[PDB]
Amino acid sequence: MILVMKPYDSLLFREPRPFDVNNHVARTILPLPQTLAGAVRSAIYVKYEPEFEILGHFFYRYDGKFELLVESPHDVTQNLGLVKPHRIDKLGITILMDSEGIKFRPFNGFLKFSGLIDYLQGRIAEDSVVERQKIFKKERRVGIATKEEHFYQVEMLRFSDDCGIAVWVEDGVDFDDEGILGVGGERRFVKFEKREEPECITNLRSKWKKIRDKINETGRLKIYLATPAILGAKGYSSKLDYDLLGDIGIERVRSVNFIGGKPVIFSGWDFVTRKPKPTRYAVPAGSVYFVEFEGEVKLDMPYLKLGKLTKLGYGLCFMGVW
RNA sequence: GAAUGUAGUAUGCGGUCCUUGCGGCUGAGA
Repeated sequence: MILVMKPYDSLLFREPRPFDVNNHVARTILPLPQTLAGAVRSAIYVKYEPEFEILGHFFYRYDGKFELLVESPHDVTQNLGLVKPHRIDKLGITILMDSEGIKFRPFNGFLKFSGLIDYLQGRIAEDSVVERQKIFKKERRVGIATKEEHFYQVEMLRFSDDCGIAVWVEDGVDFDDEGILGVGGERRFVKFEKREEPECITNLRSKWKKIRDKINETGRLKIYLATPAILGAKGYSSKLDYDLLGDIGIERVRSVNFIGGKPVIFSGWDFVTRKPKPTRYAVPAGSVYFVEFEGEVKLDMPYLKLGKLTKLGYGLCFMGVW
């Protein structure tokens, strides 16, 4: 069940840097899955790692047709060209290839679920991508408030009038449909709504077998991070543990190639102990893992949960071919 | 996660300079 959350006003999600009296400038980051997970936990508690699992969260735009927007993959150049890693046996090294030069800049933006059903194959259309400005803007409120120095700057997320945030929740765990809850930093709220699972999901769910068998026959698999994941075993590391892919039935891995941005540093407030939660590092959303697996994948779903805190919404990954 | 105040679009500036109410007409006809 999707959870549409249309913001009445702008939203600010606190970055880890403190802001009480000294660091008056308070920037914003993209909504971490923990914040939305806590908001949904409050919502279900009012209606009646949590016992229920949140698959993840994606942006959406409602202009006649209702479509969910997924973070732009790191596998797409700014010229809408895919990047594929091919290995050079002569030099013994593997490089990422865009067929137009060894250097490229990832395309910042989004990718609709129609894009997802076509991007997993290995091609991307033009209409499948949306720029960042079409969804949200960085609205910075200034001079909000012996108070001569209390004037502090705040940057918020100014979503477009037809754009909001949708949270993906597994079937069941039903609760209140229409209502309002607070999300973010400085006290703001959204007008959330409960909507049946979109036809895009079933479009990608039904066509999962084709991509799955293509991956199985070609011996190549790509894993796309829809939401950030904490893949460390003891600490926090970006290296993909080979046992992690052993759950889906990978007998052996030949080579693993991963491209991603700077890690996201975050923490939380432990309401039970009234102390901040341990700091964590997660691989940024939109990163893709290129693996050369031996064997086959027996996963019945086109997605899997990787890492810890997967119930919140972390580690939403899609299996794709390259 | 919670947690303005003070402030005159004012200061100075001449609707002035150059232009003939002129031109033509019998207080006359028997």
